Amino acid sequence: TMRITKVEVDRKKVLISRDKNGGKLVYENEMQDNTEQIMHHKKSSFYKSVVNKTICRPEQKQMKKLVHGLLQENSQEKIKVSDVTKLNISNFLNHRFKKSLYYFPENSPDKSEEYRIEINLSQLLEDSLKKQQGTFICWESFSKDMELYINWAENYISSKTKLIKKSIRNNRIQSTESRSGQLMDRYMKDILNKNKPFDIQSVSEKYQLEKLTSALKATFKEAKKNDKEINYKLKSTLQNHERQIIEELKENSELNQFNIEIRKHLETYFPIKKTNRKVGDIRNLEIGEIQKIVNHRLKNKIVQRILQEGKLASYEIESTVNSNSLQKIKIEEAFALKFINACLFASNNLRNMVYPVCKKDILMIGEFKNSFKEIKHKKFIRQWSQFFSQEITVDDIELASWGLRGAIAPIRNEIIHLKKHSWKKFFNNPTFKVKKTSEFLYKETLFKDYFYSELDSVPELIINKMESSKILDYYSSDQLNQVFTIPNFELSLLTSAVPFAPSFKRVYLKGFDYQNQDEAQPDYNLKLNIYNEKAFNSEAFQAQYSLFKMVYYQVFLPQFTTNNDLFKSSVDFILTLNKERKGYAKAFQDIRKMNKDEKPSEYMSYIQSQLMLYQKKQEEKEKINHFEKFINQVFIKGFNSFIEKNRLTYICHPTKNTVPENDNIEIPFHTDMDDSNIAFWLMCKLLDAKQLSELRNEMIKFSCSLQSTEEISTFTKAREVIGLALLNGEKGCNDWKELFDDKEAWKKNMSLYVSEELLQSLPYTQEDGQTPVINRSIDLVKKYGTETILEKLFSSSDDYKVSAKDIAKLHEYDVTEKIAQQESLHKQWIEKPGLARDSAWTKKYQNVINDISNYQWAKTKVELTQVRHLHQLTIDLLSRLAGYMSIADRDFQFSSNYILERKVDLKQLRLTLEYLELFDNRLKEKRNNISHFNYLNGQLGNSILELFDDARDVLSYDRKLKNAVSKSLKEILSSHGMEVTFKPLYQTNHHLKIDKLQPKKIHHLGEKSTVSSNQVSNEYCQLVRTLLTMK
Amino acid sequence: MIYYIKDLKVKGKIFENLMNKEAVEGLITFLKKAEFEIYSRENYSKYNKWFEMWKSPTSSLVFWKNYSFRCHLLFVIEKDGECLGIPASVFESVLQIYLADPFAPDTKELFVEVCNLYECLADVTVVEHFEAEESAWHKLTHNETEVSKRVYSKDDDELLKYIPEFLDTIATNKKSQKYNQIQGKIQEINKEIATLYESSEDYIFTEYVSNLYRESAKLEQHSKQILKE
RNA sequence: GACUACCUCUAUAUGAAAGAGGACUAAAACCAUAUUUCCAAACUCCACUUUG
Repeated sequence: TMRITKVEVDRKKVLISRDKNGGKLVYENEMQDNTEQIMHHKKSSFYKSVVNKTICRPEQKQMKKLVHGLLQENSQEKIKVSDVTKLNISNFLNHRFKKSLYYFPENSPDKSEEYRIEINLSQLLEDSLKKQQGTFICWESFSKDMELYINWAENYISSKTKLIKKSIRNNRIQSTESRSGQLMDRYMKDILNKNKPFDIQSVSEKYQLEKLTSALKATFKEAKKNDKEINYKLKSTLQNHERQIIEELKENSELNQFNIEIRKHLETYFPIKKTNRKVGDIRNLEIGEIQKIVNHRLKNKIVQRILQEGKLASYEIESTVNSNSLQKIKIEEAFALKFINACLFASNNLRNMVYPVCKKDILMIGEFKNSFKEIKHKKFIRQWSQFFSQEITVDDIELASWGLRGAIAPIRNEIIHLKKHSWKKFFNNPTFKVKKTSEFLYKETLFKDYFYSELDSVPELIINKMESSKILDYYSSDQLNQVFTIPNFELSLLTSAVPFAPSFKRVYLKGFDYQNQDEAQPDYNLKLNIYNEKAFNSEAFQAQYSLFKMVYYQVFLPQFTTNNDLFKSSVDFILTLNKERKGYAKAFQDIRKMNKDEKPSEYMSYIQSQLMLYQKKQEEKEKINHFEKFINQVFIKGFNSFIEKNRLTYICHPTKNTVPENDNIEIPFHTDMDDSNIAFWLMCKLLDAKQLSELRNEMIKFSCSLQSTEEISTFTKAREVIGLALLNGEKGCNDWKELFDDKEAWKKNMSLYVSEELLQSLPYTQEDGQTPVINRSIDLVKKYGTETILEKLFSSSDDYKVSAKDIAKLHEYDVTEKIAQQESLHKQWIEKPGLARDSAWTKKYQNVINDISNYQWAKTKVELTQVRHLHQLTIDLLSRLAGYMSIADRDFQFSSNYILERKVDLKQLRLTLEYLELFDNRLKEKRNNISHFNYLNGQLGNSILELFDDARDVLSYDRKLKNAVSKSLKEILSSHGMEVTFKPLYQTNHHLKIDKLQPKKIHHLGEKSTVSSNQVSNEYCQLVRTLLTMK
Repeated sequence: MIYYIKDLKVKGKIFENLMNKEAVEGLITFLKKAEFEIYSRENYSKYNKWFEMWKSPTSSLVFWKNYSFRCHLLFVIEKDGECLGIPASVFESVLQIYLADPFAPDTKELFVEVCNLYECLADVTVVEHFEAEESAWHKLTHNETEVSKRVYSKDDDELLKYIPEFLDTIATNKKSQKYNQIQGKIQEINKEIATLYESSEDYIFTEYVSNLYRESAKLEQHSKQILKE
């Protein structure tokens, strides 16, 4: 009934297999029509649905088993004849019942007085129990008088199971045989021929919509109206109107389609199946506006019709489009979209090196020459030392800037074109052209020495990374040789060859949750021993958390993800730990066990596919994602078995030493990367660490869906180039005078953020005198864009900068003690939960929790960390904006090339596009400065919130993409710990304007509590809303 | 009790910050002075009868949390028998009870959020455990105190007849003997702790104060047992 | 319902098309972050939100 699909039927799952010739219900890996016998076994749940469909909502438990045994034979048991008689039957019956129900049989032809059947269930049930004279009702006798009801339910099941079965078989792809499919096809051909498909004013006169929408208002404005009921009787009035116009709903097919759109508008704004939550507006259902909207959401189905088979013409599968290959197009466009948005951010950095004022495509060949002409030469050398660790000369800046744009352009031009890709010959790029044309190789170019000074420094980046986290200080030199000298494991730049592999902080934090447990119930013991501490404000813990982080990423993940035996032995532990205890409620019940000679990438490709097929069903009902905690426990148990089978279990005991060990840590390392990866590396050096990590995650999802045995070797070679660029990441300069030319140019710049006599202090000078120290978030902003934007932000008010009370706030208390107390008090609350109801105790706890939050906003403000938070927040808004404008870029090639399939030919292409009111030159202007990151280059023009208003004038093309733009702004800001509210759109002339911005709350100490804290601060929220609204 | 209800818009007036004993009791007295008329023809003699025992001072309200699939059942027990009950959706529709902000990120629906209001209105709540399809126990409780019992063989009809017997035993224990003596010891301990804090605000951190809380908790636990007796 | 989606099929036009479907289409979720929120376990089928 509810779920035809995604349901076990013969201990086998059910899928639907769509085809251009029809629909098909199929099991899991089969291809047969099983739509007859799946639908026949799905019939003991139609009986269970009808019993709910005849009973009232405060369900009397014994009227619910009379009915269920009158239909099913096995379901029927025994009940006292007197007990049903004592109760009043009318009160427990459904609303359709309690009066006379009339129905016609399915088989009966036409409607006649004789054919209609009358049933008074309350009267009928009363007379049958009157004839029942026994301690318990006798099934043959009672059922026989119930025959007029049993014939109703059989008819109800057989007719509803026949409409569902017809709905599945007709659900074909790009249909032209259905009503509403032929109609859409008819309107689509009256637009390519530039005509008018429909007239709203003439179809609204046949519909008599003046007779509606005044009876809709006469119900809404009716006296004694109830907001709990008004949507249900606005439904009845609409249905009553159709009943009167029914003679030409069956014979017009556009007066029928006009009815479905006004049926659908009525339950988005006056909903009936949606948890009401709000009163509808009488603005919503008035003549003139209700036919403004129907014109707008019937043109939307024509535009979704055009691009859905412009997609079927780009990929040459317009006759053999299967359910599987639409699912295959969905994967390869997830990787192509992800790979475009990293070529646009690297094109942004190549903009800033060469000419920061250009607002066009610099990766165009000719327009790069006009951008190369105007280069501030002193800035390019200082910028080159940040992206690359090497120093460039004056004579080499003619040829290194053509070597960079020749690394983005041949890759970015192949990906954008919506056609068949060859992923070999996508990552070679031997040459690059230099016009003034002379094609230079990359092998004989200056860039080659940026590899063997780079691939050969991998064993010292590991050693110098360890010193930064103080791993060497808390561990002896003989205790790090046995973590790189293990057989087979050998410090790979690869991270994981399996999709949906967790991160380390998800593994370490949740692995702490399974080891340290209350030990008072039927324990779910995973036999864990290393997830020991969580004290992030210590430094002995911060050494072991960082040593566990790189044992796991650089050694454990590459081996564990490719050993069939290692992965299976951890999957087989988690399955037999779950389904070996008493009861039926067991979560990992319906997921299969890993086969032998099965690669771990083929098992987790199954776990990926089950996680995404069951996402709609897990959100209908409030169900947790049991696949997410399955992937946890396999990797939590997997990293514990690694660290104990090998003797590396001392990592749990740091034990800071005093004796200085001047010993060497030799690690082995080998890599077979030849000098053909020397153009994809140049793109990865222009990306930020967050961008590199998330493109590597999408590259492994796509690589675990390809079939050829090479061209996966292409991806796992490009995936190692990513990991060689994450090793460098955030080096930065160490000499002071290589980022500033004077002591006064430093002091001029750093006084945009503290602006006082506080620069001659201990956090801002080195240790003594007047030698400056450099801030790691003040050149992180100079490296990327955002440097002329964050200067505009902090120059607005003088309270944003560091003042004299902020440093004086860092000497008020000890701070470490506050955290020590906040921990002791919290621990106590677990053993004595009645401390929450002790006002004096909760008043103290809250005070101690405030002293932490005020100190840490003071700690971050003093070190200018909050400048890095603003830069990260700014990047995630402009790139999500750029991800929408490349979806509109795809739709332009799916609608334009369909017109060309039907300036000689370019004249007839664009003149169609202004008749549909598609992509303009005013929208291609708005689609360019979003996708080319032109907010960053200083001069504002429009704010950030006026770019999200530009994004939904470009994407008003369809409402699926138009409605989701503003839902994504609220989710990006909620990730950074804030809220946003947005004053209504009909009052602010359809613009986004901030109603309220507040820090997210954390809600300590229980569930019905008032002790809470802000996730950021009130001073940061003020800083954030002046970045959004800033021209 | 725990006084914690979400902002509620009732019959055009918004009640906010309902996290104290004074703002909850200002909302309950608004609900009984709130006028109404009931519209139904089948249930005129039933629903208007339910809002009369409840309005009367000598009446006990029973919540019975998740009675059916999506249905709560408010029961009013009169002083001499007479247990009637309506669905809680009828109660919300007659008194026009909503949420003030239904779209805040820290809220759920009215089927989840109204349980905080109903555990401040009622005296007894009932929550069936349904151990593997069939029932197991009923788990009675008091809302002023937190004395929780666990009916084992009682049916829905049988259970209502037991709630007046459940209320009588708890009230008699509180009135005299052990409750009077046990309550006094807890009050003396609280005063000592309160005074201890006053000398120094840092007394809570000290182990001696922490040890004192353990004694108070033990006394409270012992006190509930006297009520169950 | 911009937030608080969208599309496809379905006609005894009503106990209702108030039905099913969607990795098929989007958004999320997943991913190398700077720290306070105790935690673990919790199979499947079926109702459908109304003073009627």
